[PDB]
Amino acid sequence: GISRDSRHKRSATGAKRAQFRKKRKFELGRQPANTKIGAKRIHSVRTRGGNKKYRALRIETGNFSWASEGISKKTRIAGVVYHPSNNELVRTNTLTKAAIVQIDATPFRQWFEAHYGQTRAASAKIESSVESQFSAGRLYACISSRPGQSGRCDGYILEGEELAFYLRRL
Amino acid sequence: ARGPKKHLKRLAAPHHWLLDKLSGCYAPRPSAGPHKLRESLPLIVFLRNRLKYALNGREVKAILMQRHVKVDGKVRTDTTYPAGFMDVITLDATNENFRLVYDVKGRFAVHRITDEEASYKLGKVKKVQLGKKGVPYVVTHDGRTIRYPDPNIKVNDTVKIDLASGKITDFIKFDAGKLVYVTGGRNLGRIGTIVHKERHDGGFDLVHIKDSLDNTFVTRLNNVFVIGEQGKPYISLPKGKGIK
Amino acid sequence: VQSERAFQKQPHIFNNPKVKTSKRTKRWYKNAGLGFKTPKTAIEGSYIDKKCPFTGLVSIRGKILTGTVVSTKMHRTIVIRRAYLHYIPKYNRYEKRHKNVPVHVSPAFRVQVGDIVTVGQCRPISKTVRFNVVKVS
Amino acid sequence: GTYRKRFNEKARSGHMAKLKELKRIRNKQFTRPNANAEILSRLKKKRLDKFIEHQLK
Amino acid sequence: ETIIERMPIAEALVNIVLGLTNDDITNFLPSILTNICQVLRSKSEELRDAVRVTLGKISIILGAEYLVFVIKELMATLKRGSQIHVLSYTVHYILKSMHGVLKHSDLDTSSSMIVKIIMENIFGFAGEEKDSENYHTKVKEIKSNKSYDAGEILASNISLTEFGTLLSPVKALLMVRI
RNA sequence: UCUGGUUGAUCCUGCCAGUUCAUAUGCUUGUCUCAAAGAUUAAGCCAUGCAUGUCUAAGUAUAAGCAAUUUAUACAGUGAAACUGCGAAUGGCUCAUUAAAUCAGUUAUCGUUUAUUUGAUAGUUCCUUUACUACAUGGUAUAACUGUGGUAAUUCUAGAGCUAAUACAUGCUAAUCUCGACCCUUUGGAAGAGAUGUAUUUAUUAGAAAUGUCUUCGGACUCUUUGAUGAUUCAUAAUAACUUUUCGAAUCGCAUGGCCUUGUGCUGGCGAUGGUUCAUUCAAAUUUCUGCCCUAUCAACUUUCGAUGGUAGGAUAGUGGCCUACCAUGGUUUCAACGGGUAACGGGGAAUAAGGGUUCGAUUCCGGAGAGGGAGCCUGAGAAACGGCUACCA
RNA sequence: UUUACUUUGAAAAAAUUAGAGUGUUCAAAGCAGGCGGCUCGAAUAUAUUAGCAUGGAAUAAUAGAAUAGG
Ligand SMILES: [Mg+2]
Ligand SMILES: [Mg+2]
Ligand SMILES: [Mg+2]
Ligand SMILES: [Mg+2]
Ligand SMILES: [Mg+2]
Ligand SMILES: [Mg+2]
Ligand SMILES: [Mg+2]
Ligand SMILES: [Mg+2]
Ligand SMILES: [Mg+2]
Ligand SMILES: [Mg+2]
Ligand SMILES: [Mg+2]
Ligand SMILES: [Mg+2]
Ligand SMILES: [Mg+2]
Ligand SMILES: [Mg+2]
Ligand SMILES: [Mg+2]
Ligand SMILES: [Mg+2]
Ligand SMILES: [Mg+2]
Ligand SMILES: [Mg+2]
Ligand SMILES: [Mg+2]
Ligand SMILES: [Mg+2]
Ligand SMILES: [Mg+2]
Ligand SMILES: [Mg+2]
Ligand SMILES: [Mg+2]
Repeated sequence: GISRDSRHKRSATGAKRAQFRKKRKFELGRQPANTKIGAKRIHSVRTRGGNKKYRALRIETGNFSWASEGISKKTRIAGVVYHPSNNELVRTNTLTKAAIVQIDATPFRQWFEAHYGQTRAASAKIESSVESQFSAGRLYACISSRPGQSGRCDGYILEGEELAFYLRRL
Repeated sequence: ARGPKKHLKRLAAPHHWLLDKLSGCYAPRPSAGPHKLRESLPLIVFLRNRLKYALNGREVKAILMQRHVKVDGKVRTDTTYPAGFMDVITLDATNENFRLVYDVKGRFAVHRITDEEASYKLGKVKKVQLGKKGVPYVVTHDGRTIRYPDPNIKVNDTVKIDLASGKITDFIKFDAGKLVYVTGGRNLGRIGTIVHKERHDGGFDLVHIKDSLDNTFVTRLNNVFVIGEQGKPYISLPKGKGIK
Repeated sequence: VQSERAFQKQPHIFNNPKVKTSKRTKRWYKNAGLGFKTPKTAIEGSYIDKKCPFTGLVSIRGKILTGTVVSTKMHRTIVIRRAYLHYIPKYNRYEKRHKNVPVHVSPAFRVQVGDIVTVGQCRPISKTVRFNVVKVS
Repeated sequence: GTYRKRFNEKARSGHMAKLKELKRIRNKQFTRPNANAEILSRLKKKRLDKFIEHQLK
Repeated sequence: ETIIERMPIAEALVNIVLGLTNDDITNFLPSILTNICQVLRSKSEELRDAVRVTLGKISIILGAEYLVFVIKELMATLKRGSQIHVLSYTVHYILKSMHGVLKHSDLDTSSSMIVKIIMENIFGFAGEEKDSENYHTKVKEIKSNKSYDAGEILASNISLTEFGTLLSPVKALLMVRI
C-alpha cells in the first residue's frame, strides 16, 4: 500500500499529474517499526537483493558509549524522556534514532571505579552534571542507531553542550 | 523490461562485426565477461565469420567443447564469450596465435602473432586502490585485478601482463611523446604519439595525437591506449600501422 | 544556531569536554573544488547546515550554472532566473525564454534579489532543489 | 482522450471511477480490505408558467 | 601565478638529459621539447615571452639538426588564428638566437619549412591580416612582421645548391597576378 | 498550374469550360526474383489445439524398471518417478492511457541495488568438565514408493507406513611473523621479549649544511615510512564494546602416482559444485540541461485532505514531502501558469517541395506502457508478473 | 571583461538516404576482400536546436580607480 513514488504529487507549478503507470515494486515502502521497551522481539525482513533488515519490535538493552572516556557498555534502557520529532513517541515510549532515553548507570560507574580507583584525580574529574546523574542512578543518552533497520538500540551518553541543551528542553 | 535482456536483434548488433542483415533475425548476444558488449567480439563471430573454420553455430560449439580454443591462455567453452581488445586467442591444433586489434577501418583484425608475443598482453590501468588489509591493487581495462603493483603505476598507464602468471612485467607511463592507439570514436584504430593532454576538471579530458604523416586529431582520454614509446611499440601492429 | 527541537551539530565531529584544548568548538569544513574558494565565514562561522557545500554532507558535481536571484523569501533556499533565446527556424528569428531554478544557499553566503550567483549541481536536496550556491557576485 | 466515449463503459467502471476523481480535482478551481488474507420539457413548463401567469392577469 | 618562474626548469631538464645515454636522450627529449611548445598555446603574452627565451636557450644547447624537430612540433601546436602568427614570431627568434651557433648549410634541412612560414606571412593569409586596418589587437606578435628578418638569416646559411628552394615560391607568386 | 472564349484591335480586373497520394471497389491475372499482411478511436468477446522447460563422468535410485556381469556383497551400465538446482522477469503482440509525462540528444550517482560472467581474495598455535565424533553429527524429515480412502467434477487431495541429499539443522580437527643477547663470522644457530580472523551496529582515532666520518673504495654509520580525486566524514587502518547474527568446504567425478620404520601407514594428480569480501560485466532505479500539436470567448493557479522550504524521525536498495511531527508562507504565471481538446505512444524515419515549409510515422530497429477494468501481493538477483496468486466490477 | 553571433573538432546506434567497387545470366538486390610482398581494394558523407572543446578584428548588448579631485 505504501509507495515512495513522486508521480502522485503535484508538480512544482501546482499541476495535478496523471497516472503514468501502475505502482512498481522497486518504489515501495513498508510499515513503520514502533519499537518499544520490553523483552527482545526482533523479526527479519527480506529486502531488495538477498539483503535482510532487522525490525526491532521490542528491545530493552543497548550498547551505549561514553565518548569522553572512550568506552562502550551494554546497558538496560529505562525509558524515553524526550524526542525532538514527536512527543507522542515519548508518551508511548517508542524507540527511534535521536530519542533521548535514560539508561542504567551501573556498568559505567563500576568501570569508572575500577579504572580510576575513585567513587589521577585530575583525570578522574568529570562534568558536574554527569556526576549528578551518576548519583541519581540513571544517565541521559541519545540513541544513535536505527532500531527498525539494524535491530540495534545503540547510542551514546550525552555530554557538554548537547547535555545542557537537552536539560533545558526537558 | 522486468529484468536483464537475453536476445539481440541483428540490426541492433555492433556494426563492426559485419553481420549479414538477412542471415537471420538475431545476433550472438555477448555474455558477461571481461569486456563490454559493444566493445567485444564473441568467439562465435571470430571462429565463423572471420576465420571461417566453422560453418555455423553448431560447428562452433563442437570446436569449443573439444577444448581447442584458449583465450589469454585459459580454455573457454562459451560460444558468446566476450573476447575484446588486446586478447590473445590460441588454437594449438592449427598452430595459431591471434591478438585482437582494430584496423584503420575500426574493425577487429585477424592479426597473427608468434608464441613469444602471445605469452603476454597489455592492459590500460583503469583504477588503482587499496583493498582489504591495506594491499594495493590495479584494475585494468579487461577487469583483471593485480595485487602489489609498482607504486609508480597510476591510472591511464599501461601494464604488460604475463599470461602464464597474470603478473606485471613492465609498464609505460602516460606522457607526451608516447605511442598511443585509439580504441573508440571515429578515430578508432589510428596510432600516433601524444602531443598534449588538455585537462578540464569536472569534465572530459582531451588528448591531441599526431600520426607519422603529421596529421593531428583530438580524442577523449577514455579512448586512448598507450602501447609503447614512439618507434618502439610493445606489440606487433597490424598492416597499415594505424595510418589514416 | 540552536533554534530547533533537536541539537544541531556536525555529525561525527566530537568536542571532548575533558581535554579543553581550545575555546572554539571543533569545526569540520572542506573545499568544494573546481576553483571555488571556501569563504572564511564558513571556516570560522558557527552555523550548522547539512546541505552546505563547504561544511555539510553534500558534494558539488555535474553542471555549473549561473543565474540572477529573483526570490529569497524562503529559508536557506532561493529562486534564480536563467534567461535564453530560443531559435524558431521557420521565421529565422529568436524568442526570449526563461526558467526558474530553486537553489539551496548556504548561510555562509549573503544574497539580495538581483545579484548574479553561480550554482553547482548536487544530489536532490528536496522535492525541487538540485543545485547549491557556490559563488555570489 | 481522457473522457472520450468508450464502447462499453459498464465493463470498465473501475476506470470510469478514476476519471471522476481526476475531474473533480482538476476542476476543483471552477467549483470554488486486504485481499491477500487467510480469512476474508423545459419549453413546456415555461409555456405553463406563462399561461398560469396569463390567467392570474 | 608561478608559471613564468618555472619555465627555465625545462632548460635544466634538457641539460641533465643530455648527459644520459644515447637511448635515453631519444626517450626524454621529445617529452620535454613538446611540453614547452604547448605552453605557447597560452593567451598570456608575458608567459609566451618566457617560453620563447627558454626555447632560445635550449636551441643554443641543442644543435641545428634538432631544429627540424622543434619547428615541426611548433607547426603542429600552432595552427589557427593568432597561433599562426605566434609560430612566425617564434621561429625567427630561434633563428636569431642560433645565429652564432649555426654553421653553413645547417638550415638546409629546415629550409623548406621556413620559406613556407615566410611566404605565408608576407603574401599568404597571415600577411593580409597584419596589413588589415580592421584588425585591432595589442598582441605584439601580430603587429610585428619578422619574415623579412627570417629571410636574411636563412639566405646566409643556405648553400647555393639549395637556393632554388627560396626562388621557387617567388617564381610561382610572380606567375599569379600581383 | 496552364489552355480557349467575353473587343473593330490591345492592357488590367472579373466570369465561364477543360485541365500524385489515401479509402472503397470493378475487370483481367501465363513465367523469374522478392516481399507485405492493422484499423467500427470495437485495448470489443473468444470454442479447440499449441506457444517453457531443463541432466553432465561429476547433487539424491535396493523402481518390487531394463540390460548386463569373471553371475555380482555398500554402490558402480542405463534409467521413469520424485526431491534438489536453474529458467520461467527473455521472447512475441498491441498502442488504451500518457502533453515537460514518454521520448531525443546530453549529464550525475561523492545518492543506491545488481543473479550470472571475468579477475583477485579467508593456516586465526593456544586458551580448564580432554568426562573429547572429525577415519565425518542429527530427524529436531520428507517426496517419489506401499497400502487404506473421500468427491459428479479439476494439474483436488486425506489418514497410516518407508527411505536419501550440494534439501533442512548442527558442528571440530603442532602455525606464522617481528625483534633478537650469546656464540660464530656465514647458505649462520637461537636463550629469550613479544604479535595474531571475518560479517553486523554504535562511539572514538589516523588518513600529513651527515655538503660529515671511515672504508676494501665498493659500502657502512643517523633520518625517512600511506594512496587517490576538481572535491569528501574517500580507499584503508586502529581502539572499545555489541549481535535471536553471518562466513571461515561434514559436497561430487576420473585416476592410482611418491615415500618409507610394511601399516588397509603417511602423502598426492586433473576436474565439478560451492563460499566471504572487493573489482569487472550484463542490468536496474533515480537524475542535470534544452526541445512537444490546437485552445486566452481558459487569468490567475497550488495551499483545509503537502502545495514551496527548514529541523528531526520513519520507510527505502538508496537521495528526496516519499510519509509523519513541529515550524514558517512560500512555489508557478501575458516569456501564457492552471484548465480544456487531441481520430497524442515518442524517435530513427516516409512523402512532397527549387528553396523555405506542410503532412504522415499502429507497422521489421531503440525506448515506454499494458495484458477485460481497478486494488494488493508470494517467490525471486530481478515482477507490483498476469500462458503466478487473492479480492471487487463486467 | 562577459554574453550573443560565427569558424573548427568530438558527439548525434544500426537500418534508411547520397556516394565508391562488384557481369546476382540482366535488373530490383546482396556483399566486402583478391594474386603469390604484389605500393591492389566503401574514399566516404549526411544531419535545425541543446550540452562539450576551440579560433575570431566586425555587428548587438554588457562593463571600467576612463580624460577624477586637493
Ligand atoms: Mg518484453
Ligand atoms: Mg571522439
Ligand atoms: Mg567526475
Ligand atoms: Mg521455366
Ligand atoms: Mg543399480
Ligand atoms: Mg548414470
Ligand atoms: Mg491536457
Ligand atoms: Mg524535461
Ligand atoms: Mg545461470
Ligand atoms: Mg568468482
Ligand atoms: Mg507419512
Ligand atoms: Mg531526512
Ligand atoms: Mg505533515
Ligand atoms: Mg501523431
Ligand atoms: Mg490514443
Ligand atoms: Mg511509432
Ligand atoms: Mg508489465
Ligand atoms: Mg480483449
Ligand atoms: Mg529464479
Ligand atoms: Mg497483474
Ligand atoms: Mg494469453
Ligand atoms: Mg508473459
Ligand atoms: Mg551543436
